[PDB]
Amino acid sequence: HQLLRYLLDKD
Amino acid sequence: MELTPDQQTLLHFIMDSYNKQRMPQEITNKIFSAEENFLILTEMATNHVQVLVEFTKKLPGFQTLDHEDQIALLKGSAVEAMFLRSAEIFNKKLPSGHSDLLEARIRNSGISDEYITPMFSFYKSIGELKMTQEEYALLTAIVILSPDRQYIKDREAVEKLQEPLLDVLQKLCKIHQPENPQHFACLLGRLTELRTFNHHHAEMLMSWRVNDHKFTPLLCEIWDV
Ligand SMILES: CC(C)(O)c1ccc(-c2cccc(N(C[C@]34CC[C@](c5noc(C(C)(C)F)n5)(CC3)CC4)C(=O)[C@H]3C[C@](O)(C(F)(F)F)C3)c2)cc1
Repeated sequence: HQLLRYLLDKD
Repeated sequence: MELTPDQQTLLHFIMDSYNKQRMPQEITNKIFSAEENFLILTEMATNHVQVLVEFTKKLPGFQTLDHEDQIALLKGSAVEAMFLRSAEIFNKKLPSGHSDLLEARIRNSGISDEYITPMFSFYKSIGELKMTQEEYALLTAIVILSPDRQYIKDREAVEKLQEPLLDVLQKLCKIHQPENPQHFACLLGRLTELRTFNHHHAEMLMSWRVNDHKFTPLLCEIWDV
């Protein structure tokens, strides 16, 4: 789940 | 009895997170042709999911959760958080004589009556409660921080985060509606109706892929389609 983690981890 | 200073900071934090997540006042008023309709719906849904992630991220204690549990909560609450946020707009941001136009427009499009009828029944049902924007923001955070979702390893950790939000909401219900002492019970009662949308949405999704409609990579990821 690439996009979802990106949205969760980004600053 | 009243909200303590800590509860007011917690409420104000959530409200700031909830307001920083807002869809256009251009897309709201404008809300078209037949094939362009299926494109607007795919943008609307993506926008809900983008706003839901941004909001969740900022919820107190969420970043302290196991990475897999965070994904499970997001995946498990997306539909319910989306129907709740649309109810907030439909009853509070948009007037009575405007919601009706949106109902007709969505019906005359592709989407099933099996999907539309419960959707607007929920909007009318939750609209009767005359909920404040603080009530919508807390109920959204409560829906997201549900310990009973599929794949939740640490359930008690999720319950620890949800409990203080339920406390603030219970106090806000008395302070704003002391005439109806059941206002809080009515809000929780509306979550049972909100949980049915998981089944309805899943049906709508199987019809979407066979009617050859496009899905964005984000929608595929959050709903496994
Ligand atoms: C025809 C026509 C002009 O195109 C139009 C007119 C009115 C509407 C309309 C009517 C009532 C509620 C809403 N919803 C709820 C849903 C409604 C459908 C929904 C969705 N369908 O397929 C998907 C996929 C499968 C792509 F994942 N998801 C899921 C929830 C996307 C958004 C909002 O969230 C809107 C109401 C809102 O508050 C605003 F309109 F006021 F902005 C935001 C939209 C739609 C289209």
